[PDB]
Amino acid sequence: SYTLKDSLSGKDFLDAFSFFADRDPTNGFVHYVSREVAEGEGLVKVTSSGSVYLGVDHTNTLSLTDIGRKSVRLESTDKIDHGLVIADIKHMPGSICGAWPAFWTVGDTWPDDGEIDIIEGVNTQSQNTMVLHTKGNCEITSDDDQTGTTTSNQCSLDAGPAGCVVQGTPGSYGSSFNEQGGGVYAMQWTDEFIKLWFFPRSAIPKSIESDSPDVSEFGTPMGNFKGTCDIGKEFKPQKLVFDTTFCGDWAGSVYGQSDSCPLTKEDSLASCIDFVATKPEEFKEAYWEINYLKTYT
Repeated sequence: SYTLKDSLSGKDFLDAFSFFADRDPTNGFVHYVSREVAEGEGLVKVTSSGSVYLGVDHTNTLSLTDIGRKSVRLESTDKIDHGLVIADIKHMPGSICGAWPAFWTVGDTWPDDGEIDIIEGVNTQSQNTMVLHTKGNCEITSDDDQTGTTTSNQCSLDAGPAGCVVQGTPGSYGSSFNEQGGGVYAMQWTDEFIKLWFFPRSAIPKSIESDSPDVSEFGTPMGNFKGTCDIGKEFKPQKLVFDTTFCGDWAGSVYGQSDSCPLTKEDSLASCIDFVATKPEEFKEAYWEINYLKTYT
């Protein structure tokens, strides 16, 4: 079994992350700001229930040639290397045109060392998309010990840009996740596999609640990244990252397709920027509320 490594909530949680404040690597219409700026403008706070709020500017109307809408990107100071990660999340950014939230892991370079995307989606998406990108040839083949649905089975960067993608079940992302009070996302990382689970609020395994996790009671993973390579050996120690960007590489390119998002400008990216710049009130729900983050070895 597993020993508790870090237990992070409230101010201690915030103190355990650095705030990335440079131009978005994913080219989003976002203005990532430092912690003191975020706290001053209400983007970051500890709530009265003890959770951590990470939100965006939902007040100001912006120029189309502004850097972007203000947000934050937190990267853990300490790295994780195998073991368990348990994130109890009350709220994540909603199913909102332009939005691109992510809970993910990254090494010292990006994107070419690969990454583990635990929670990720764009625009008005309603179900989570779990994604791995690996350096090595890795085909995931465990679609029959997994509740999610594999939509792309090759993880390697060399094989293509999509990576290996598993779609989560209803209620696992965005507005649907929020209205049921979120839940817990869990990752188990071993040499052979990375397994991801989502446990809806009021349906969280008791061993997680007791800080003595028994993976046997987790049941079937939602995403089972296991197959033709030792998946977990594809990654060096990783930083954990929470962010919300806007538009950019993914959200901006698919904006307006089957998502009810309005096309107002010369292409989808420009239309995305128009929405994000001119509709600040639509982003009131584009926030994370994180109860805790616990890691185990």
